[PDB]
Amino acid sequence: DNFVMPRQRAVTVERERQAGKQRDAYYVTQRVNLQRYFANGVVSGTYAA
Amino acid sequence: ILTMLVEPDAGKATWVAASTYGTDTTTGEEVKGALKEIHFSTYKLAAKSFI
Repeated sequence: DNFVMPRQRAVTVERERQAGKQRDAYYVTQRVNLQRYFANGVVSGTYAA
Repeated sequence: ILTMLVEPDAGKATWVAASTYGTDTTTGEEVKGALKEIHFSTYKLAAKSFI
């Protein structure tokens, strides 16, 4: 419950006909992060050192 | 004067190769051209006789 994925853009795909390079370029971009509402919340484990 | 326009001579396309498929050279090289002009004008012949 402490973690939320702040969004802003979803995966969005855009095609640019590059033309010059004959290429067609597809760009998929998304803005998203993982943030914790509060600082505590996750404890991880580790193999020993 | 008369100044007709003369089309320029032909360019050549560039045969791009296989590496240059995604690069900006995949479109070859510019077939630049420029018209050239010819100028037509007349000089004069005259003569006279009196009787």
